[PDB]
Amino acid sequence: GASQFFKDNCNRTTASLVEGVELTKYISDINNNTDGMYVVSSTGGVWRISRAKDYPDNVMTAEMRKIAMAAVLDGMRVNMCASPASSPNVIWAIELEA
Amino acid sequence: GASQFFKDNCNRTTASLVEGVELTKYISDINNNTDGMYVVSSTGGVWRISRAKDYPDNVMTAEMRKIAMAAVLDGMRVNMCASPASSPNVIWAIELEA
Amino acid sequence: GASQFFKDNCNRTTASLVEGVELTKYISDINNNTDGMYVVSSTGGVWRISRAKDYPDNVMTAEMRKIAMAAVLDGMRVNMCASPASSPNVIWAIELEA
Amino acid sequence: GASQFFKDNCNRTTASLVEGVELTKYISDINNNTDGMYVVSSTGGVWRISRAKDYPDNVMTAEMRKIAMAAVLDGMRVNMCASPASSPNVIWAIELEA
Amino acid sequence: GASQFFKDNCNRTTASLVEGVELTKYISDINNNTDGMYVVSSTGGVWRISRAKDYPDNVMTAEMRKIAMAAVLDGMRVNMCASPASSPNVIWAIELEA
Repeated sequence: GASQFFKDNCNRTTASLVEGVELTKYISDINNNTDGMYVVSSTGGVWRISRAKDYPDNVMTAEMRKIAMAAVLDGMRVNMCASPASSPNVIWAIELEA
Repeated sequence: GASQFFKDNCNRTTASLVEGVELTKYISDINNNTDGMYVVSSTGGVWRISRAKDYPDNVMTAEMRKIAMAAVLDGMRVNMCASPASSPNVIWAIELEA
Repeated sequence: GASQFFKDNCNRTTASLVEGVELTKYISDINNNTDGMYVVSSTGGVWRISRAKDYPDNVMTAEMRKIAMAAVLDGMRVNMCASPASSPNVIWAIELEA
Repeated sequence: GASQFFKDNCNRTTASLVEGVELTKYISDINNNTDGMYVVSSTGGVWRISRAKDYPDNVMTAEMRKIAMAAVLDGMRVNMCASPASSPNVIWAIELEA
Repeated sequence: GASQFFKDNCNRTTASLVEGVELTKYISDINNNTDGMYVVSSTGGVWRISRAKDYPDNVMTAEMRKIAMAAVLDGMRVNMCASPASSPNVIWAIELEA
């Protein structure tokens, strides 16, 4: 389950906590309309991973992609802090769990 | 099978979807006529991976190479959205499947 | 157990030595108040990973993250040199143990 | 076996094709006279991996290193297209085979 | 053992050849007095990994880190060519063995 730290951090924002997601697809797309990085869960939930050109968010977003692709490759769960009502929702924080 | 999101995204473009591809070779080549990154499937299909110098497609294209390489290393399938306008066809989107 | 080398170095600073930590969560966050990379241990300690934009510490901090994330993926223990001056405590050196 | 694509591409050059090579050493060296990345095979052949500062061969040469290390780490074979104009011969293209 | 090539490149003794090393600790440290990347062997030896800001040695020193990291994670042996001019000795070349 999300650490208490990760829960509390997400609770102080308007984004929503999503716990124990199994991500099963990892997507890179450069098509004009859908240019971005996305993940899909075992039940078809789709999320876009945040991106940032500059330091220091270019580091946190690169680490978001690493977390996302390790979850897909290794079958580990993630907890997410992201939009609740859209599709795709965007990820603003992500927790990889062992 | 490709996620619904990935198929919808490819359907908005001039490219074609290829599903459940087993990639068995990953190539890097700096020869004058043959400069690029490529993948080869179990069936003999050949695709060129897109590249991009600048933000933000420098991000997506780096992840396309990670996805390609992981598919070869781990034996995971990929779904591609690939343009027939060149030869090898150029990957415009790729989905790694757990 | 921490190397003597690693202990002695941390003893040159105001930080404390934390040994044999099992990290089980790896977090990337870009929300405004909690922008950063973090780890959580099996007993619920939380640390922030240092960051740096420029050479040479851009290298050292990129490896701290690699270390932290391999620890979470693979269950290896880490030793930390972590300052207790802030919450969460900031990692200033880390040692991955095979 | 090398893909027909990889083989045709190498045949367009003055370089030589070397197929099914087992790499057993991956070397980084910054000594004055041998400054470079090299690989050694099971039969004692040695090759120097290409490098490039500028886009887009900075991408291709990075992926060549990733391929050579993965080969060493995971015992996968490679096919190389290597120029005998210097010694160690230089890798102008490399194909990782699953 | 070390490849003949790696041996011959270290030789001349201005530097020290260390063969068959098992690395069991990998260290990142940003404290100013001891800022660097280091490794610790099973016998308790400690080395500093070289660093470099500019091309092309920024590539080799990045690969030295990867090799050091892989040795610790995976238990692979390395051979080193290190300078006895300082303590810890500085790795000027490293060979990862399959």
